[PDB]
Amino acid sequence: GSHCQKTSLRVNFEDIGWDSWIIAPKEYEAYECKGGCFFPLADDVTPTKHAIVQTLVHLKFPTKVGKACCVPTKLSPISVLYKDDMGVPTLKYHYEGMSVAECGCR
Ligand SMILES: [Cl-]
Ligand SMILES: [Cl-]
Ligand SMILES: [Cl-]
Ligand code: NA
Ligand code: NA
Ligand code: NA
Repeated sequence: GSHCQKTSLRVNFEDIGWDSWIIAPKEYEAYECKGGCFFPLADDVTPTKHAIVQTLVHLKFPTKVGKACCVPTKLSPISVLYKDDMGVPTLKYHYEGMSVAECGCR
């Protein structure tokens, strides 16, 4: 198998230096897109025509052209509790772009 898909990735905000302004949560599930893009290319990675063309060119010239990439293609928000300019804990209900919703080959 080993095709491109969504897998678990728990991110700790202190590990990445963001606990300076994110009070809560301490960690969250961000997910990660793992695996490769290579033929045969499954339906669920929704391959673009350019990703297909690039994969073919990469097979013919592996050292000159790169492969198609397994990336997040749709993201979801989370809620974070942050300290505002006044230092008061404030809720950001939909903090966009924080968690993978779908993966794909691009
Ligand atoms: Cl396309
Ligand atoms: Cl919001
Ligand atoms: Cl946002
Ligand atoms: Na982490
Ligand atoms: Na080559
Ligand atoms: Na809601």
